[PDB]
Amino acid sequence: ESLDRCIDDINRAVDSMSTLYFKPPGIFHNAILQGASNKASIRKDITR
Amino acid sequence: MNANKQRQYNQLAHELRELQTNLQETTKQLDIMSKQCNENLVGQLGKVHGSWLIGSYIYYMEQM
Repeated sequence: ESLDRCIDDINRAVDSMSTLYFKPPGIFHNAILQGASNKASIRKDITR
Repeated sequence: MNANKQRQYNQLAHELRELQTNLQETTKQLDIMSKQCNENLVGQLGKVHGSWLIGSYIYYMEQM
């Protein structure tokens, strides 16, 4: 019973791991990073 | 001495003393205004903001 409820706890925990969502980066993040990534990258971004 | 000119000169003296007091006040206000302009407008706000702007300009010009 207690072992079974701990099994249920582990299942709930791994489920909660699955549902976790880390926010993807936005707009100016990508803009400034690509405009500071590489010389070809900075030129392409300053063009874009 | 003409009494009319006497009263005219007395009025002139009173008005000039009033002028002197007003000019003293003007001098104080202009000193305060100069302090606010030179030390703050350009001395602190202008210098710091210009420094930031030129630094950013140099950074992003070298990153052309």
